[PDB]
Amino acid sequence: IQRTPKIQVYSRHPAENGKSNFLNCYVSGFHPSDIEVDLLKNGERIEKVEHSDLSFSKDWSFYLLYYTEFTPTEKDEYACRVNHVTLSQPKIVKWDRDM
Amino acid sequence: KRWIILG
Amino acid sequence: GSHSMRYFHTSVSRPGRGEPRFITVGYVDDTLFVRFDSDAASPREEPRAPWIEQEGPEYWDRETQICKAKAQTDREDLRTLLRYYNQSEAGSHTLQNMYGCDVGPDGRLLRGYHQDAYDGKDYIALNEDLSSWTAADTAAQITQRKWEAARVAEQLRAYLEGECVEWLRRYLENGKETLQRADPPKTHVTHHPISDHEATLRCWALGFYPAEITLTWQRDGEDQTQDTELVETRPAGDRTFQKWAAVVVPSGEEQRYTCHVQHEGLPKPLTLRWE
Repeated sequence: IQRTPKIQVYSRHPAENGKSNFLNCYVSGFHPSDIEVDLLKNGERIEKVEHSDLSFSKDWSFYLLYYTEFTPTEKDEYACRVNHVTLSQPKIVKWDRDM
Repeated sequence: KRWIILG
Repeated sequence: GSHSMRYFHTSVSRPGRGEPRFITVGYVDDTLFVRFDSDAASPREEPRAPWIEQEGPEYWDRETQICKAKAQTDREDLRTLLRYYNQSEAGSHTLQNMYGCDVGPDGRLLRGYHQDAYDGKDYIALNEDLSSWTAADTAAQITQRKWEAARVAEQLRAYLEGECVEWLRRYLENGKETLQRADPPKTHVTHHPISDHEATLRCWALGFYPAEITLTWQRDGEDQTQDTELVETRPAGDRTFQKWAAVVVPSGEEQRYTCHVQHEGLPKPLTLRWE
């Protein structure tokens, strides 16, 4: 069986402009393992992104967290781009600092 | 610590 | 309270491009503490929690050897499962193993676990008696009969009642300042107008450990579990987790709705309103 990832884009701390924070994209509940996750600042991918090691949930679905240090500003638009085998086209989830 | 099957 | 120690392992064949990718992690409750990736230069188990860096070179040496040996056995098992199901060597397949133990407040074992999955579905699982196997299909029954010939359940039970509980209590003592503190959740209620007659109430639970949390919305004391968007608990980049629950209400009747948050780290269940 194959499962499509649930994607969440969020900050580690409450967002306030001009402060250094962490931008995270949590991909959970997918199968098989190989996923492609990029972080985007105004459409361009962030080059210094880390990710946790691949573990899985109790239904055997995998979860990963891609994170990088950023500094939210009022104009800068952030997003997460996830490609999976179950996906018609690379999905793009925008970061909502209220979410 | 980890476990390892026999073999 | 009760505490967990688990090891997860994942092996994925890479037809054409080379050896299977093997990646394993160890968790104490919801705190990751060991990792291993076969794609490293000289792959080696590394500490991911502060209280496990105390262990000596013989520890990390034995762990590194165990992980390399598990990678080898996983290649073996992948080939065998290929021939069990009459599958094509050109297709990629996944093997996932978990094992571990749950101990109680008295440090005594409540349950041991050992499960194996092929291509994301249950393959074979050690029953709770630590003496029998549940096999998902006839191929898993082949494996079950071969593992009953080899007393794999007996090895596993010797490990679970013995080394698992002992070393879990050891890890717990070593880092009790972190592993044994229940971080209560910072909770607040946010309001976001979506239209002139509607607005979202979002109930947050930032900053909490362990992950087990209960967020519920209630409209005049009646649960709105079907009209409440509830997102999965996510890591905050540290050992702390986050989670929120949203409900869309008519602008003017916010005080009909109440959030309710339950966490191990809270003395009493909390009830919140938008102010």
